Amino acid sequence: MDVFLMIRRHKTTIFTDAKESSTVFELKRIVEGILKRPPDEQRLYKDDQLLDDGKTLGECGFTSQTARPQAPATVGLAFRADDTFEALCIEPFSSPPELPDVM
Amino acid sequence: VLRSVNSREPSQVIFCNRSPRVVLPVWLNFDGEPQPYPTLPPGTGRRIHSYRGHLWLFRDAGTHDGLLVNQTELFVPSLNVDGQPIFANITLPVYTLKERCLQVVRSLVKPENYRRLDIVRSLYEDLEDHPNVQKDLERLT
Amino acid sequence: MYVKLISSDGHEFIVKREHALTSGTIKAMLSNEVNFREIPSHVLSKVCMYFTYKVRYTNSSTEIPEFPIAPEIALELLMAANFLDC
Ligand SMILES: CC(C)N1CCN(Cc2ccccc2F)CC1
Repeated sequence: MDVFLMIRRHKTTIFTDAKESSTVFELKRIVEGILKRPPDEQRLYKDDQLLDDGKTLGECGFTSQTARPQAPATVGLAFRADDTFEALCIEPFSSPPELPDVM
Repeated sequence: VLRSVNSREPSQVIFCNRSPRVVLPVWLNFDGEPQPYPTLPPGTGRRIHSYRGHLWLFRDAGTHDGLLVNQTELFVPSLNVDGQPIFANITLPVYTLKERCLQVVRSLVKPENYRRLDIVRSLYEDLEDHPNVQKDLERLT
Repeated sequence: MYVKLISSDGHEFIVKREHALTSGTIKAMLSNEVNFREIPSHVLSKVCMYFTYKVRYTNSSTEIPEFPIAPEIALELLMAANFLDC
């Protein structure tokens, strides 16, 4: 089963998919292939919750119900500085203008 | 040109609406004139008595957006093999993102306010070019 | 293989090249990063979801879910989709 994710750190967002049975660590390898930071320098989050490398994405709450192509689930990403992990910061997207009256 | 053939050979059909839209089945009669049939609520089915070589297409009943039936544009009842009814599985197509946006905007703005929206003039005209079966029938033609 | 689409407000969206090629406009801009001076990130993020959605559900016989669009972003998404030819 494919789950569809936005991996997010700061002003970066990775759209990618993965198997529900794949592990948090295997997702870090995906991140490493893209952003060139090794798994030991990454922390992955769902909400405020740090994720265990050995857990599968399904056990971390990423399912066909919650991680859909048109509505992907968000994985927070935090990088390690110099043996110190940064705090998880995800910059929000911009806000739309207020709805026109005619809508 | 796009018309039902008057075969008079009955063909049992199931319309299943696997879409969130209210579906308007449309039979192309023997002159090619589209004839609306009773609408199917979302997710519902309906047994229909039709005929071999008859021509059907399906639209959202409220907006006339096109729908797919068995992943193509037109549904033609064929021979019932072992007397089993033929299924007409009605689904959303993958709309272009532009058309999907036009759908949402049209569904939120009554057409008398399209010009009161701050968009390029060409979008104003696109909003007004509502989907309609006659236009689609000339396209397929 | 991925590409980077950057929104008007500087958000960086990293999506599979094949997904980005849904947009003929993006295909020409790539022929790799692309900067969209006029597409803010709350629009460009939906465009990226659309690419995922389109690639997943094009040519699929499963029931296709509706692509959802909040009214608040409908207009900008319309203009972005119009520009992107997708
Ligand atoms: C000449 C006569 C026998 N026609 C009249 C038109 N009607 C077509 C039709 C009716 C009901 C459901 C599906 C159909 F396709 C029934 C067949």
